Parts: sequence; C-alpha cells; structure tokens
Amino acid sequence: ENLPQLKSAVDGLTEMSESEKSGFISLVSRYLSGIEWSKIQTPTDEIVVPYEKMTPVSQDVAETKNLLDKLVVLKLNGGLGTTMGCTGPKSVIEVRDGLTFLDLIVIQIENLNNKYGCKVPLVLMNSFNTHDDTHKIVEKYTNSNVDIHTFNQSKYPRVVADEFVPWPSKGKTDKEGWYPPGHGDVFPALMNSGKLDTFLSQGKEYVFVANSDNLGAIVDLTILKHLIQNKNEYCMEVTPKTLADVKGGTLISYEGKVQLLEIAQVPDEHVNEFKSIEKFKIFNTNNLWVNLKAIKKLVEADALKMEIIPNPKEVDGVKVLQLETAAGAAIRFFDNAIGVNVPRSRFLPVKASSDLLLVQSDLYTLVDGFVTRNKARTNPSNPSIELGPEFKKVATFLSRFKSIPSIVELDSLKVSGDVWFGSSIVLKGKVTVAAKSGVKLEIPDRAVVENKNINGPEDL
Repeated sequence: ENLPQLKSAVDGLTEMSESEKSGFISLVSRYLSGIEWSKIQTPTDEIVVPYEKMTPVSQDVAETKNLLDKLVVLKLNGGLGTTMGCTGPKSVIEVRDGLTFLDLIVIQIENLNNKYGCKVPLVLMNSFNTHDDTHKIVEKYTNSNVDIHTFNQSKYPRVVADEFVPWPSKGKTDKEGWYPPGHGDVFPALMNSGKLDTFLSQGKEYVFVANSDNLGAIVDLTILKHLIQNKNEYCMEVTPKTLADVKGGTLISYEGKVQLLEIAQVPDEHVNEFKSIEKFKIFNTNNLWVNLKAIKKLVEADALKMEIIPNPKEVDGVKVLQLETAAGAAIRFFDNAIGVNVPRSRFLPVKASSDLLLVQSDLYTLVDGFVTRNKARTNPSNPSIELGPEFKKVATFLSRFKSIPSIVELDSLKVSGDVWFGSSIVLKGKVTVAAKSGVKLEIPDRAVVENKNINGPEDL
C-alpha cells in the first residue's frame, strides 16, 4: 500500500548515510512486497565439491605467492560478546593463553605472509557496536606486518511494528534505536567502503569470509587454487551436519541454481522434514570465498536480493522489527557458484563458555597461530558439553574452574546447578554434576571423575 510514507520518515533520519538510507528501502520494499516446498532439490557433488578431491598447491612458494597475492582476509567484526556475559566485541574475548580473537587473527595472517613474503591484507567489517572500540584496539597492531583495514557496515533503523515507522523518528536516536541488519550486509558494505575497488585494482580477486570467532577459519590455498580453476564466483565451505547442527542452514539446488536454505524458508508443517538430517546432510559454516569483481558487479547493478530475515524483538516493552539478511544467501547471484564440503576442523567457533572449556583445555594447544587439536584424542569427535546458566558469563565461568580439567579422554559432561571445579581434575567418558535445592558443590583438586552422575555432596 503506497510507499513514500516510510520513505520520508527515514530520509529525515540525519544519522544514516545516503548509502544506508536508500538501502533500508530494498529490505522494507521487499519485505512489504513478498521458496515453495514442492520445488526443493538436493544438489549434486558437481555443486558441492569434496574438499579431499581438490588439487593442493605445490611446495613451490612462487605458486603460493601468486595465489596469496589475489587474496584478501575479511573478518565480520559486527557482534558484541553480550551472549557470553562479556562486554566488548565478540572477538576481544580471550581464546587461550591471554590472546584474543583479534589477537590471533593478526598473528596467523602474519605467519602466512612470513612464510611466503606476500602481504595479504586484513579487513574487519565493523558496525556501530564494535567500530570505534575496534579502531582503538587495533592500534595494538601498529608495528605488526599486516595492513589491517576496518570499515563500518550499514546502520539501519529498527522498526516499531505496530505503527511500523522508524523508531529513531519517534526520537529513539540513542544506540537502542538502531539494529545490525545481519551479516548478509557484508557485501553491499564491503563495496560501500570504497575498499573493494581499491583491492580490485591491487590484483586482489578473492576474499575469504569467516566469523571472527571460528578458530578454524584459516586460509586454505587449495580452496583458492580451485576457485581460479573452475572460475567459481562463489564458494561456500560446508561440513556434515551433527546433532548440534540440526536446524542449521544447508545447500540445495532450487530451480537449477545453488542456494542456501535457512529456517527462514520452511513452513511449520515442514520443519520436521527440514530437520531430517537424513534428507539434508551438510550445513553452512559461513566460511565463504567470493570473487571481488563479481561482488562489485552485483552490488553496482543493485543485484543482490537476499531473503529478508524479518526478526522481531521487544525493547522496553516496544515491539520492534530488525530487517536482516544472511551472507551465505548471496551464493545464488554468483556465476558458477559452488560450495565445498570440508573436514570440521575448519568450523571451530566460540559461541558460549562451553566452547571455551574445549579450546582452553588439554584437547587443544596454541602452535604459532593455530588452535591445534591434541593428537592423543582417539575418537575423532569432540566431547559434548552442557553447562548451566551459572557458567554462562565468562567471568563466572573462569572462576568456577581453578584450572581447566583434562577432557582429552572425555566423551560427555553434564553440568547444572551451583557447581565449582578445583585444579588438575581429569574427566573421562560420560560425566554429570549437579547440586540440589539451595545446595552448592565443589569438586576437589586432583579429582578423577569417571562415569558418574553427581547428584549430591553424598557422592565424594
């Protein structure tokens, strides 16, 4: 019903830039305008390329140099660590040995250029929640041998659902009036920066995208080599789905084209089949490799048309809407868009404290910018972890562990209630811990908990 209304309401927002104001239009335009089930299809291997079948690079550093010369390293740096009870960027948390996500990031790129002499650039995509703080943090890399760029993605106004007008217009101009429109915004933002054009002219042809908290997102020269062979404009790293990845976004062939399918395309009556991992086998790591010229072309041609992720939220009793999109969703707009199915050692992200237990234990070590998995670990799978809200805030997490217990032998751990952990504890097989009503527990140092379901102090 009409359109200039919401338009003038936004154009009056002095904050937003010209590249941000009209943009919020496509999303509002479409969302207000409008993937059918009976047409879905499972892609072939021709679409999803077996990692282990690709040609690796030779030892000839000249070849490595050539490839590493066309690559840029971008990190989505738009996200706070609020989910883990921590203030600051998600990447400023400490992974292992006092080093933060942004800290190892600047480390690994340096070791790749150190070993090959090239100078692969680091470009962090920020947002209003992490931009200025990042700019301040990165000064720590003043003498580092990497040119780290940063840019602020688009800022969009949340929408108050009822009246459906921009919230800042009603005067909500503080930080609560705005919302990071999803990571799908990585493409028009990289271009809105003016940095891609730069990179393009600089011999740069591809960009490897990954979450700032996926420790496995390391540059794979092989994947890059391949892209230049088949001339793939888009390449998504995917991996086999596990029980921890049921509702995850997968890859499908829809109307003869590759496409990501999130829970934002499947009806209620179909979620069951959707969640059937026997039907859909792999998921999206977000590890994405994208040809640069192809980006510019599609952004300058106002081509991208990602499915709007509605996303409603309540704020101070005000029900609002954050219109967002996903990056993996750009895969359909790219020529010879593929995806590569790789080992899970490339999808090691930190989403909660339960993952910090993992990477901070004996199951892993830091070896020259590399969250190295202990080879002693027999089973190929990592132990599952189930800590309660008592362990959600990293600060409390660390304190509830005088030292991180060995888990290299661990198969599973259940942890609920007011539980504390001494030092040099060892965990094997299946293990449970839980205090009772108004009860508190504290597992003593040197404890070797082996196949137990701790339900009370009455359990040594």
